[PDB]
Amino acid sequence: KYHGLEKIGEGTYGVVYKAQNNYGETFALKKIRLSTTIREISILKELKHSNIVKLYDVIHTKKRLVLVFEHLDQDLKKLLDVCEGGLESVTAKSFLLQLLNGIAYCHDRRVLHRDLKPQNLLINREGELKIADFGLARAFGIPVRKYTHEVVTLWYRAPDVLMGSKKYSTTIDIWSVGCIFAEMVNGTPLFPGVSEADQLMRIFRILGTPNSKNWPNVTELPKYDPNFTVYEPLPWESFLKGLDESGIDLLSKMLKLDPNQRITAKQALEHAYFKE
Ligand SMILES: O=C1Nc2ccc(S(=O)(=O)O)cc2/C1=C1/Nc2ccccc2C1=O
Repeated sequence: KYHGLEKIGEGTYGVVYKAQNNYGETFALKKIRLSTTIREISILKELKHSNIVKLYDVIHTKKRLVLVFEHLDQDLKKLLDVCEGGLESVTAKSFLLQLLNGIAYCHDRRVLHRDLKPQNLLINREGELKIADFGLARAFGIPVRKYTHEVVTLWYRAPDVLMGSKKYSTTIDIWSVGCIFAEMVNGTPLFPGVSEADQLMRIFRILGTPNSKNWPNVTELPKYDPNFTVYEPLPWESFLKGLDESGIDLLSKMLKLDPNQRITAKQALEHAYFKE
């Protein structure tokens, strides 16, 4: 039994509330908006990691369903909102390293998250970051929910996906980490599109329009357009303020447009930018 519920968040498939149990301990309660829930729970049961939110139980009334989770005070979106255009370097490095550890573990366990964004990245007062919201995730090829345009935001979607690739891949999440990385350093989203078409153009405007030299077989993508406006790639220093050479190198390897060229979570953790 839980009480003193207070709305702290809202996604598409449920409302999240802060609540107390009968001993005064705080948890997060996700009321579902009524098999998709069973698939999400199976993922949460499988994944046990410092940087992934823990599920504690599931209460099934006939007219009510609630997932009980550990509670974190904040998410990254709120930290960025209050923040003066971007976090401090040491903090940004710390969140990225934790995000990378969490996602590397996910990928090792055959889980694609597919909806990483500041809102789904939870942070406590100790500066620990935990990945949440596996409602669009995919575990060894079986989706929690069918991946589509309409629900999910566009801002953190990879160019290949936007152009109609149904080629699943861990690559989808690496693209999102890169966008989130950029947003932590600048304080603002790198690619805030309001449609699929505008999202792609925003990506090309900064990183350059793909061609067959830098993205082999790009012409085969369902929504590749021969007549895309051609944009040259921008120098990384011109749209990222105050990121050192190593941080730019790592970032350039996450936001490769061609998914085959993107760095892996595992390789990223080994990059000179962190200790190693
Ligand atoms: O403490 C938490 N535990 C969980 C667990 C699961 C989710 S989920 O995204 O709904 O899956 C969200 C949360 C959660 C959240 N804590 C907060 C605090 C401020 C703003 C938003 C959220 C939030 O979504």
